[PDB]
Amino acid sequence: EEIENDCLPAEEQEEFQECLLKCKGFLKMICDEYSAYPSIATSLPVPVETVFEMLDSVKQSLGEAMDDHSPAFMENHSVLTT
Amino acid sequence: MRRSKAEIQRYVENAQNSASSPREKSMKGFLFARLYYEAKEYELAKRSVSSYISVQERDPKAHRFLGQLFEIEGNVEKAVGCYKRSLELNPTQKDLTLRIAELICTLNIKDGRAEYWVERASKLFPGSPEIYRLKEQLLSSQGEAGWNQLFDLIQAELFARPNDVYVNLKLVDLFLSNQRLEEAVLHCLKPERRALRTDIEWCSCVVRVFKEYLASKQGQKNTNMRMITKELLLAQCDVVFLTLSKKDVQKSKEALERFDQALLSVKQSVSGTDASDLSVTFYEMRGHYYMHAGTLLLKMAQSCEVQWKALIEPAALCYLLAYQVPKPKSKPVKGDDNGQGFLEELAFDRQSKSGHLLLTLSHGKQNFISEIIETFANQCGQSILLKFLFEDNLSMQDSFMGSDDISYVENRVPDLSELSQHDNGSLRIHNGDLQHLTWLGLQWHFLSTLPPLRKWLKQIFPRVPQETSRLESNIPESICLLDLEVFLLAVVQTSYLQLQDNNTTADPNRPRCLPLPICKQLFTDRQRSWWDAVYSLITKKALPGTSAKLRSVIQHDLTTLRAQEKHGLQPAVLVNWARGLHKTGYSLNSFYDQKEYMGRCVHYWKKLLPLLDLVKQKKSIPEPVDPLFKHFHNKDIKVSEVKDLEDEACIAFATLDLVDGKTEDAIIAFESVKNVVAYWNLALIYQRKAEEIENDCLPAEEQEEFQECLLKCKGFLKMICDEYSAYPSIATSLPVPVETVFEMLDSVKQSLGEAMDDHSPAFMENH
Amino acid sequence: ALQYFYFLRNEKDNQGESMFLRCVSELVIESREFDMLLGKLEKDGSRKPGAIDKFTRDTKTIINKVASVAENKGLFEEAAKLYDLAKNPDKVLELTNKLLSPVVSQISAPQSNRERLKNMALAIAERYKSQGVSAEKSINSTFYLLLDLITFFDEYHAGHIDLSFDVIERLKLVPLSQDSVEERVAAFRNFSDEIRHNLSEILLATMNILFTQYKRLKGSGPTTLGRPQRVQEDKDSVLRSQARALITFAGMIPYRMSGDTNARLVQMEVLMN
Amino acid sequence: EKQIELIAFYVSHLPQELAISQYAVFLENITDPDQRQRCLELAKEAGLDVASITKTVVENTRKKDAGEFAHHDFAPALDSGTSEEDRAKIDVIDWLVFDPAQRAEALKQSNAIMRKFLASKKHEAAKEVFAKIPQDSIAEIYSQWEEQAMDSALPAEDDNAIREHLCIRAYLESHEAFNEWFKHINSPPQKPTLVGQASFTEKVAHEHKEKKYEMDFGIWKGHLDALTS
Repeated sequence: EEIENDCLPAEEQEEFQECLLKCKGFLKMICDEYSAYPSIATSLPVPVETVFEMLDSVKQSLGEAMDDHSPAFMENHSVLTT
Repeated sequence: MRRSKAEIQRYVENAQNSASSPREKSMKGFLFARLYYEAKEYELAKRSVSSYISVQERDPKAHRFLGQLFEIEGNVEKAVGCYKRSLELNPTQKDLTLRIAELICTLNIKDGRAEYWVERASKLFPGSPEIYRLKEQLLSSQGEAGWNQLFDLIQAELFARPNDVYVNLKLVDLFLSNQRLEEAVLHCLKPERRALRTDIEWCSCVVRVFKEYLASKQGQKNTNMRMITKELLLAQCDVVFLTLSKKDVQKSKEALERFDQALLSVKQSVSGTDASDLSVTFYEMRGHYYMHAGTLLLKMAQSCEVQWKALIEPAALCYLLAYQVPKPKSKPVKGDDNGQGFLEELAFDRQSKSGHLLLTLSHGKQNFISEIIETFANQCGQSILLKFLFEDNLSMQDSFMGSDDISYVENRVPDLSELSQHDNGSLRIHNGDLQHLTWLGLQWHFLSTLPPLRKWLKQIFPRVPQETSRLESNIPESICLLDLEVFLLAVVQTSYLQLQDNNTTADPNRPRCLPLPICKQLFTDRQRSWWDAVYSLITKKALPGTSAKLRSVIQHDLTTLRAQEKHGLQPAVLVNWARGLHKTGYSLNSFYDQKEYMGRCVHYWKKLLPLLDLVKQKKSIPEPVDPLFKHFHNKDIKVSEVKDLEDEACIAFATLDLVDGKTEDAIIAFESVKNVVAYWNLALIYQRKAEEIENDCLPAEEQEEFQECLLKCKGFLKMICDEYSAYPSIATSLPVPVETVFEMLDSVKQSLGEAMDDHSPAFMENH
Repeated sequence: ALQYFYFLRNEKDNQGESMFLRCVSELVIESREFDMLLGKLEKDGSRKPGAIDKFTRDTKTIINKVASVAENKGLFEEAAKLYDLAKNPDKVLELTNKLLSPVVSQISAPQSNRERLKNMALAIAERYKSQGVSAEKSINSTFYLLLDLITFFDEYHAGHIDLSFDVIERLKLVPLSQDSVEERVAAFRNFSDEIRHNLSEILLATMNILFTQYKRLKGSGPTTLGRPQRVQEDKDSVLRSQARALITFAGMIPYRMSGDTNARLVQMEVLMN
Repeated sequence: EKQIELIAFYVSHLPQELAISQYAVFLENITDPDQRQRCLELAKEAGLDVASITKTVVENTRKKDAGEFAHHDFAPALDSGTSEEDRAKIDVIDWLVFDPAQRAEALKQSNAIMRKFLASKKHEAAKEVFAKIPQDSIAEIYSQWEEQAMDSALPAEDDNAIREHLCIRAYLESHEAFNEWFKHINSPPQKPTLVGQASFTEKVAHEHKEKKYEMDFGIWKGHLDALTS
């Protein structure tokens, strides 16, 4: 977000997309760990609603139909924005 | 954006608050588009900013944000339109018109609005690289009719500002596009490009242009082609120096490959590289390569690596071969003087640097020849000599061009007169470089030789500042050489103390003084700024508008340095001033110069004594508010040489009294104190008086006075020898060696006629 | 004071001037009295052998240096009286012009004491010039110029227009016609800094008087309310000539000032045109 | 007792109204950039609003001066120089510009003093102040306004300052074009004026002067046409 706050050329846009893809992969790993056993919402101090809102914000910031990097995951228990 | 619990709570709260009327959302569309752009969403951001524009057209921030979004997306035309709308609203940025012109020229527009905005930018902002670039891109879209206008514009720009690297590069590009290789070569060989031929990128571009011209016109032998080849070789040597000044094996290999490619391109056009001036050029290239290889070896030995004690012999042989081979001092065919001047300057600089480094490594004289001869003898000695001549080239050694050709190393030593001439020639182009003067003073102090400060200052300032001892009416225009010499000696002494304190983990087999390219500014930039201001005010290279304040500042600084009305220096720097003045005065045999030196000494002591009265009680060091040097070594609190300082102050007082006509009080103070400098000055004064008396008649009273003065001088030399044999501090506090003192004592004894050992013996000093 | 000066004068110079000179200067600028110590004055008389004069010489130079120090500090009337006692018409006129130049820019109506001070200073200077040798030629020319200028200034400030017009016409120094612009420019090259600086206020007062006259002429009827048509045409023609001369002067002099002054100059030029 | 390092640590104990009213008179007599930045750091460490203190200082000075002929062109009576309050008005800008944070209020006060100078006839000082201050003042104003994240309470002061600055720039450009045109009229009108031609060198100098006059006339017409359009 701090990078996107400023003007970004091609390289900066691709690095922002790479950071967004890394965050989306981390959130997908978290969602897979939560779906494998229903205990993440009880282990972490924040419920699964916070993780769902984080995933929704990441999918919204990724774009809609102009992302330079195509995703490689599937939206689980969330909406599809990009 | 960020969506969490409290985040979405505040989001829906703001949404419900702005849901009372559509105007609330219409006016919050700015923050809406801000959050959008934070979370990408280019379409939503554009919609929100368009709504905000429709709400308040008189808001240039929304138009600027829309233009930035369009430029980020890819709609260059829409971004240009938004920026033009913002500019028509209000001139929000001076560079906005330049950016609009550059973008419209990249989009290739030349019908009305583009030319209007280009003219507006040219009228608003003056001659600039961006303005020239947009004008060139506008004129290049019209064809030959526009190409003629572009040529006229670049000719006018070159006539206006001829010293412009960007303008020169654009002209070279235009020549290459128009296939005017000869015109590009002439523009590169113009005499106004010698001062700019220094950047690595520009030198590489010149090398590439010359190589392309040679590959295109190979097969011709002309004086112009020879000059082009010589300039290409000079630029190749320059880029090799710039790339090998660091420690990069990859850069060294790249420079070697570039030199090989340049030689291959030269061999295809010019028949060989040996002719009238080509042989001298090749000899100069070999000498420069040898000097730089020796400098790199010295640097890698000083930087504490794996080999620093046995590499001093190959570097010495390389320096000897570089001295034996001819150097560019007088070209046979004087035609390429524009580059010949810079070549001779660089050759003098590198020769002085190599000589100073070799002398500092050898400590006095080149004593490495004895070890070289003792090591080289049988077959193993011959093999070691060959390997030292060919240097080292393993995995980390950078000496590809350091391999000596078919030649032999001859035993030779540098000359002090040659080093002084090289320094005087370098100062002319340095324009009084404080760092260069500091390095020269450090090298001279390491070699234990009096630096030619008078010649240095005479070469720096062409006005030849005279020597005066003013005490009233401070005049900034009437500059004195004594103050400049004092400042130079102080800077040299401070840098020497800093180097001695920093060389705690350094080995004696390594060069004590750092080379010039790595030893730059060993103090505070305030001294450099003051020296530059003084040089500008002397050479009239300042501004007539601020000349009044410049002269006022120079006069204030000169008064503060002389310490006669305003004080605020340091006891350490004052002691350094006194020591430098003594070393510059007692080393020669003069009269009025010695009087002026003693006057400056007593003028410094009359204000150093109150400062010395505070450092004897172990109190706080009187440091000024402006740091003039590195405050980490000038801490005077140790009661060690305070007796010598008081003795020197008493010597200055007695000398001032004797100058003012108080010989009785002077000799009383001299007999009361116990310092070798007092008796040395007394002996010098007595010898001068005896010479002035013998120049005239010799009556009985004058003969008796001369005999008494000779006896007093003999006793003074005897007690000087006694004090020198007492404690070793005299060997450090004496600017004159004991050998000259003993020789003068023997001469005085022989002139008197005595020969017994009861007072001042023959083959020994003490009893 | 003299007993202490006898000991203070024994010290030589120390970093410019002297401690004795600085002390006597401080004492005289703190006392401000010299009718018996330096010399009495009837109205513009010479110096008298005072107490310090009966023991030390160089009294003229001492008084000149004291008056110069007082002028550099910020004294006017006492410095003028001291220079009149020391008999120095050049310095007297110089200080008079230097003190009357900044007051010319502001108003000259009797509202404070600066006008009375400048009037008494001008009277003292003119009586000193009448009784004795005056200053140099250029200094006397500048003095007469400033006298005529302040006279016209007070005549304009008093509310009169015809008097100011006739005195500015009899001055014979403003641009009259095109044949006079040449000699006006030739004489402008021999002026001074004050004569070139006060031209702004001079032109401002001239344009104010001319605009007042033009407004009165426009208010007066061409055929009725007096002023015949021939007199109106003659006044218009003389205004045309004056404006042409003034604009030619201001255009061909090698000196420019400010945009506002230039705009007002052209405004009066076309008003009289 | 002076000592500026002891006033800010004790003013905060006073009530806000009286503390500000006294810090106004305390800061009214402050010089030297080093002492100014030291007092600024001391106030920032103690927690005092030195920005609003300086704003109230300027407001009190303006209220004591009671303006200069309001905001209408009023010609002075007879011959007189500048006003006695213009010196203080132009000297109070130093401490105002020393703190680049309240650009909106700074430009508002600048437009106010510019209107006062235009009413009291001070176009020279107006031009000097305009040349000293940058031109992107309203740009930085709206940039700070959009960066502070507070567009809900947007008044009309920004648009008023924009209009005032635009009108001032237009008037100054018109005045500079007028005086440049008058200076060009006073100078030779770039026309071949006969001054005596009777030699080869004379005709060469005349041709060179004609070429220079044509070039100067072209540049003059171009830039004047642009500015006038």
